[PDB]
Amino acid sequence: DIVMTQSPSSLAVSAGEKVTMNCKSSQSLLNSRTRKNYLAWYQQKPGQSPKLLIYWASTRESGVPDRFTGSGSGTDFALTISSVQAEDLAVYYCKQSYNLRTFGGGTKLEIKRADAAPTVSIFPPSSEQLTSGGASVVCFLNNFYPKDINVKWKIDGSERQNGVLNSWTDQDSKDSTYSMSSTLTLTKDEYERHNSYTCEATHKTSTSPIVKSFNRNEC
Amino acid sequence: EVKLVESGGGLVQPGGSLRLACATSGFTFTDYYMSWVRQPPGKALEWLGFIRNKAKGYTTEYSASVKGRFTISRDNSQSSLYLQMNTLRAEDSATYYCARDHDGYYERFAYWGQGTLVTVSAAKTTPPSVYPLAPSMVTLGCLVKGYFPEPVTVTWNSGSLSSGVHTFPAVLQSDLYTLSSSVTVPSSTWPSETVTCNVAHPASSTKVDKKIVPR
Repeated sequence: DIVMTQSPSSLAVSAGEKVTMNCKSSQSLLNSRTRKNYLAWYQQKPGQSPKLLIYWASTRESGVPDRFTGSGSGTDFALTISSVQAEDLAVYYCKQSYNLRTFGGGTKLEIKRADAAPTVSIFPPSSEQLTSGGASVVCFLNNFYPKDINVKWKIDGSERQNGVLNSWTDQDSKDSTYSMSSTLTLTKDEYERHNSYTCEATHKTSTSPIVKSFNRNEC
Repeated sequence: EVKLVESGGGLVQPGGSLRLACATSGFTFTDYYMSWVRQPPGKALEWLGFIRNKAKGYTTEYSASVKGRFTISRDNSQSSLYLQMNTLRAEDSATYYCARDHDGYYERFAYWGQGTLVTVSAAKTTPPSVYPLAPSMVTLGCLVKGYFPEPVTVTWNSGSLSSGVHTFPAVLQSDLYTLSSSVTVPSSTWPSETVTCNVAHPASSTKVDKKIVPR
């Protein structure tokens, strides 16, 4: 089959700036009968189906913003977004339909913005889960940037490094921030061992951690 | 309105076959080629194959990756498309999409369904336990713990509370998924108004509601 390669595989770009991404084919995509290149660009926003942006290498589909331009011919192609907007967060795919079909591997567009510290909220295990026998302590870190963050759990003064799982939302298509859940899973036995639970976020905007806590005895 | 709806997915054990269907409407099905594409979780789109239109005698082609193992057919009487998948493996887990297609000249005739998730696993179906997370703005949540397979659909107030919601990607541990969903509302909203999370898990035919109450 025809092989398609895209570069770069990801990039971070700030709003208003230009992004170009490139696509190569293993063989010419130029149809000699119609004098079009059978190369298209698709945009796939997180959790959504892919949508056509550009066909015949350079023709925009109806309604596509004209910040999106494609060019190229034969075995080299490019898609440019002249001034990136927050809502352009997506994976962009090239696709040949000259002979069978092949997608490139995608270019994931992440939006760069200013560093932003999170809003932290903590939730002890609910009484309902405690009746079932288990105990998950949940911390939310809302609306921050960049994605990687130093989140720590402290239990009566000691760091708890096992049993923690972290998950992130897709970047917000409006403000380009992340949010993240931190879930500490404990047996009830071990939960009831200790008293002070703290979720601590150390973010690059400050050497002082952002802390939220509760005391079990106070519940 | 052109519409394409995939079905037949969900959880299947490794080793056998599965046949996905795609119901189409809103266009003359026999005039169009039809493709299937899949996307493993966190991976690129992968074209699987197509079946051509009536002018081209409904002939088929397949990607090199699945040729000889997956086949495609269509029921022109029901305007429906099928993907037969054989000798399934865990790594055939993906979202499978149906797409209206044509000659390359007519790329712009493309239209895609929303897809269906196929999970190839030996793990068994388990509904979630849903637990409230009660505390200018205030943040509430719902812990959705111990279910399989994906997906679940989490809503707040039946879907009528959608802004300020973060429903996190689920994490698999010991053959079970867990996720939480947060919602941040004005303090004027809650607790004066009710806030309820609703969690649907189609695999287990379960739909559960949990009101968030102070405590």
